[PDB]
Amino acid sequence: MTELCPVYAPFFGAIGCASAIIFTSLGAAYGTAKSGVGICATCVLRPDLLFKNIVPVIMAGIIAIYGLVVSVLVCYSLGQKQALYTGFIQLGAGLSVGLSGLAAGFAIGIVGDAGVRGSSQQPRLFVGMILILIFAEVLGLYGLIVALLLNSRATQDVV
Amino acid sequence: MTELCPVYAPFFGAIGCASAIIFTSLGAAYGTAKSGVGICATCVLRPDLLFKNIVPVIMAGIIAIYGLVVSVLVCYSLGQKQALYTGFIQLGAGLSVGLSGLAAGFAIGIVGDAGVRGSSQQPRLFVGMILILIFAEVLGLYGLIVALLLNSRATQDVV
Amino acid sequence: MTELCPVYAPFFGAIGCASAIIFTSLGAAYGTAKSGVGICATCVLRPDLLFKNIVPVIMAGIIAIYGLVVSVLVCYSLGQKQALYTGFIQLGAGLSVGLSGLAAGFAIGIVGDAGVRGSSQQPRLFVGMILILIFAEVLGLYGLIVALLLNSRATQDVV
Amino acid sequence: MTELCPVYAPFFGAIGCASAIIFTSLGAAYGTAKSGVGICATCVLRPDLLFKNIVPVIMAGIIAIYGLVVSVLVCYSLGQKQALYTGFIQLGAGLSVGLSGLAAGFAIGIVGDAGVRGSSQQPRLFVGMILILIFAEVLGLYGLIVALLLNSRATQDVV
Amino acid sequence: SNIYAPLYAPFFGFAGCAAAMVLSCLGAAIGTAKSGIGIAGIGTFKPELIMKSLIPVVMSGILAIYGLVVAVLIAGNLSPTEDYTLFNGFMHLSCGLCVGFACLSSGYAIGMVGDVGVRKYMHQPRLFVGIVLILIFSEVLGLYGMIVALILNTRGSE
Amino acid sequence: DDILSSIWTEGLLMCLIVSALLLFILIVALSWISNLDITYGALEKSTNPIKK
Amino acid sequence: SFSHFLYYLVLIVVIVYGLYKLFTGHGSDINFGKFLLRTSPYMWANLGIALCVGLSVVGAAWGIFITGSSMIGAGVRAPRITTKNLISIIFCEVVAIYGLIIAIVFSSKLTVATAENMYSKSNLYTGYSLFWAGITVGASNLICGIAVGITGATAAISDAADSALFVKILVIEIFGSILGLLGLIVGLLMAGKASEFQ
Amino acid sequence: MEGVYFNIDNGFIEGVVRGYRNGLLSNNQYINLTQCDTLEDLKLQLSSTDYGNFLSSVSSESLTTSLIQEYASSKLYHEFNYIRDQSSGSTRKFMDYITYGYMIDNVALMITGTIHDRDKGEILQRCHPLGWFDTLPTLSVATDLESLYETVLVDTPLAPYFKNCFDTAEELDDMNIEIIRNKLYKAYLEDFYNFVTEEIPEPAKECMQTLLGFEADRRSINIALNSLQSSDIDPDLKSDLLPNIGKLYPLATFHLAQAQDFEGVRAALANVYEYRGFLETGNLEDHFYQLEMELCRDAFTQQFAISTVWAWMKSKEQEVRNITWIAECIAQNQRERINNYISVY
Ligand SMILES: CCCCCCCC/C=C/CCCCCCCC(=O)OC[C@H](COP(=O)(O)OCCN)OC(=O)CCCCCCC/C=C/CCCCCCCC
Repeated sequence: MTELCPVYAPFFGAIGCASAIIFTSLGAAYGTAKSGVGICATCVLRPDLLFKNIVPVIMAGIIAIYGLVVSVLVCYSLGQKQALYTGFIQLGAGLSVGLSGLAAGFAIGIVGDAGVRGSSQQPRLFVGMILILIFAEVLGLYGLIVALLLNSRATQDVV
Repeated sequence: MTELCPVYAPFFGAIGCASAIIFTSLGAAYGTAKSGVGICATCVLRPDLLFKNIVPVIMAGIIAIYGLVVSVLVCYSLGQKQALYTGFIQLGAGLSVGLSGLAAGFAIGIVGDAGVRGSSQQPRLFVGMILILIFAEVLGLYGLIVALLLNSRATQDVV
Repeated sequence: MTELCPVYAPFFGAIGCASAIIFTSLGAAYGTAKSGVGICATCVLRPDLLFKNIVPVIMAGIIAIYGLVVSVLVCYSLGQKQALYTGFIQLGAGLSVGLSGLAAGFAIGIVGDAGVRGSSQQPRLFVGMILILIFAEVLGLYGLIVALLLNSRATQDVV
Repeated sequence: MTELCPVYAPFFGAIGCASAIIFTSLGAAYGTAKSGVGICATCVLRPDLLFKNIVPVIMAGIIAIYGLVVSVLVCYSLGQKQALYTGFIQLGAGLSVGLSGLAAGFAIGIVGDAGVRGSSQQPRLFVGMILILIFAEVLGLYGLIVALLLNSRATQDVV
Repeated sequence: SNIYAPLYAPFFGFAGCAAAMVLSCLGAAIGTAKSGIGIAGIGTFKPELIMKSLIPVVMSGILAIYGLVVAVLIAGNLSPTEDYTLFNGFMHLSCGLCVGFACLSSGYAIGMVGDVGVRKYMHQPRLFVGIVLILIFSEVLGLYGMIVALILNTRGSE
Repeated sequence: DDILSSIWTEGLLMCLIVSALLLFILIVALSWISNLDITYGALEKSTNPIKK
Repeated sequence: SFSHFLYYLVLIVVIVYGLYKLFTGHGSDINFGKFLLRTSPYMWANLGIALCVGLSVVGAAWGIFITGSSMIGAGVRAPRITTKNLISIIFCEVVAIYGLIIAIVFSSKLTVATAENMYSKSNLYTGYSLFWAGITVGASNLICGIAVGITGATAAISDAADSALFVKILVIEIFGSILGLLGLIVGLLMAGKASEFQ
Repeated sequence: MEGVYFNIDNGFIEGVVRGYRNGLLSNNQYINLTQCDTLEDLKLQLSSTDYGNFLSSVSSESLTTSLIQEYASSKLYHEFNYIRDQSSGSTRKFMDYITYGYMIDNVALMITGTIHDRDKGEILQRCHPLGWFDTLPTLSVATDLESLYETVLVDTPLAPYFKNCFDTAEELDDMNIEIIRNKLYKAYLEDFYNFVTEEIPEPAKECMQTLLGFEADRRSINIALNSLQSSDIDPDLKSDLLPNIGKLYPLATFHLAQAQDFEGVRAALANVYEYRGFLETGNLEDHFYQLEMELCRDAFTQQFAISTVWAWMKSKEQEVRNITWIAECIAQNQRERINNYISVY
């Protein structure tokens, strides 16, 4: 309708809101299935380690709560008549948290699968996995921080 | 006839309605096909466990309802004359519940095939398969939430 | 510039000049490579046959000479102001000698490696290997007869 | 601004100056490497033939010097105001030496890695491996001769 | 204003400044990664031979110093007030592709040779100089790419 | 007549390269997921009268 | 195959389309110059900030499972290494921090511009720069992360063999880390003279 | 390249297997066993090794050089099945092919027993446990091969490998069975060569082509020398027993099949340097074992390669063979050849 407020402008918000839960869900599924199969293999002979080895399955569930938090904040900045400045902000936020959580998720699966198998054979090797696995859950966070910095600038001084 | 409301605006809405039931049924189907092979291998020897390992087949089906709900709702938003904005909201809703539910079905399929088998050699493992499947079911619930908050904003404050 | 003689016409010629020497050098290289690998094996135990077995390498090398004399005759017919007719032909001259010699190069290497390993077991096979290579070397000559006729027609009765 | 001399004409010359360094280096890197592996394997048994089997690597460095000559020599011919004819001809000069020197590499690498392994066993094969390499090194020299003729014409009778 | 200086020409200058790092670092990465596999592999048999066999990793590092230089010089000739002609941007694009693919080529040869040599050096210690000589031919390939990329820079401006 | 095109407007092109981008990511993520394979040995019951 | 067939069926449509327009006297219709001018410089600037912190996290997460999956296997017999070999997980995480420092610097340059002065010399300059600088930092830290994981999966296996060898392989693991620090520098030099959108 | 995608599936495997090699004994550790006096002193010393308490359940008189070979081997087999369990995909195929060569041996071993009318229990104890399949003891039923094939061996993965074997006689004896056993390895070592070339990627591809080429060359040499015991065998028959993948193929497998005597064999192996001097001097079987270790020692110089599973087994098998040699010499008090042990680590 205007040079600064076209009608295709919300397309980048809606696609950004969607891609934040799509990319973070995929990650938390790769890391739940992969991890989840080690738990179903060690606890045939060592059932006493079951509740202690669900920790990888937790870390990936947090990756999904981040992508839900960004979809909820960019959704309430949408409108039929919004600027094109605002739309690309809404995009980069979803592309940041999504692409970051997808990657973190896959690492949680590969490392968590190996830890549960090893710690059954070496009980001193549990704490070593809990360390390595926090540096993956924090990469989904570093994508969340970028999404939050950008969203602040969304409707600031817009006209 | 109007710049805000073109003739090609329903094109995105109908794809969004189709896409929500399509990508949840692919995930709901992987989950039954994959975890249905495991059940049929274990219960030739021990069919006393037959009405106890249908749970991955239940949960794969609960995904396919998350899409039927969303598809019905956007179908009642469609119209010959509507804003292009309303068409984008509808597409974002269907993809999110869909591609996030496809992700939930891959996880349920793997963990249910590995879990029913391992539970045939260790009954204490059943209780852990149930947890690992709730963290995967919840990945689809999040996509429904994002879908219904988007649809809520689809027809309000639109000209 | 002109309707018959536009500015972009030398492009197809400059690419028709390189295509002759590019695609012959690739074929002449698939020849020396494979035939070289066969030679360097047989002449471990029978060095006396080394000089006889360099014949496939010479045949592959004459291929690349065909793509040189064509590329030279094309250089001296280029111009800032030439017709498309002169520029299209120069492309068809280069693809013909280029992609024919590529084909003679793969035949020679595959035959030259077979008969040279087998001629150390039987000397009578040598005149038969040669007789098979003449057919494969004459393929590149047919592409040279077609190029040379074209180039002699590219500047004939032209505005 | 003239139709003969657009502002986008130096683009075609730049890609020719760059093509000559890109495809010779990848051809010299393939040959140097593989020749370098066949040398190392033999010299464990027989390290008194080390400074005599470094001849395949030298051949492949003469390939990369063929490509520096042309790039240097067309870059002195580049200009803000020049004609398309000068650009189409500089692209041909680079693709010729480039993709014909890439061919020599894939030959010098295959033959060197074989004749070096075979000369450790029979020393009479060292003068067969050098004939064949001469027939490979000659392929990149033909592409240099074509380039030097094209480059001569690029500024000849041009407005 | 000027037809010889459009306003999209900076697009092609930064494209070369990015191609000089992404492709030169990809060469250094391939040299260190593959060589270190060969150095650590023998390390369970001959630890003494490691502290002399870091020559392949320090040559791979020099490759990344070549692209730094070229990228610095390019960024120095970019500004939003200077009239940046389109000719100059096509040169800066080829300043970057040349040194990039040439250093990507050097890193592939240094890694393949450095791996096999170290694994075979433990058996034979008289092979050392020949390895080093072969690694010098693989390094000058990255020098040829920057002797070209410093001329293009000089002629693009003037 | 300084338009880019009537059909291939700049607004459509910006939206088709972004779709191309998000789809490129998706197609990769579904290649990693398909190659998942279950570790069946630690689930089956195997016993031998030779070793045991 | 199928996926490679499409790569060759795209190349064949781009060629037949280019020659349709050229032979007909319409080769000017395929104009990259207008596309660069008419497209919004906010698009280019918000891709770069996303592809910087995104491609940097891909690399970091990559090296963490090469280094992490070998340590855990090596740690069965030598459980003493998981805290000594921990330094390899630290140089792989830190390239993600570099991609987050950029996005702090570049986010400051995101400002609203008037509609008349949107497609100006300076605001186009500033979109082109934050795009290729983000590509630069992201694609370069992607490479430094995969490399340091390979280096640090070996240093886990060597340390389980013998404690002495761990120190000797760190030197390889330090030089690899330089690659990410150089990329950060080059990006800041690009966007040094870029000014916020007016 | 090598390490970019290997660790997704096989990173944990590679780490455990390279920890299993550090427990391989060194030359200094073989000496400490050599100067032992009894088996009760040989037990105390292996406690210092990675064998540990593999004999804690055992008393003084119960010790024998037979019971030590049993519990040192059984510790290799649990480790193998552990690794094969954690595997998936191509790595699970690769580790099933390794076991198809141990059941071929057990097919030939149950059948020869039936010809001599012995009990299955007395035979099963002599069977290797990695070559077990469900219907193995059912081969004690019949002597006709086509009977054994249809009823039992069709379901097996050995079914493709009996094509060239339907020439047996109505009655079945030792020299006929050995010919069957050698046709199987011919087909097994040719299927597991193409499998590696198609699916297994580099640099493990290059290393397993070599390690499988040595297994082929070693058989082609022994099969020829065993024929010298025989009266006469047609040449075209031996061609169906010798595989077609090693350095010997094609030139030397021709001149080996046509070898009437020991000198005619040396005429065939003289044109290959790798195998040039084995026949000339010393015990032949020791020369192969010393060349197997050297190739496996060189496989561990690599990284991100699944060939270390092959290399690891063959190394620890030879470790077990050295323990038993030292053990026999101690009890029998013969100490002339006690230093015969083969070690490269
Ligand atoms: C054959 C049908 C069956 C198969 C259907 C599958 C999907 C096929 C592809 C659908 C998208 C492409 C067709 C629609 C494009 C045309 C729409 C249109 O007219 O929009 C115009 C309008 C511009 O109008 P003006 O600037 O005024 O110019 C005048 C008009 N030319 O631009 C737009 O609205 C552009 C919108 C394009 C959106 C295309 C992409 C849709 C989303 C698909 C995503 C797929 C990838 C998966 C993403 C995963 C992560 C979330």
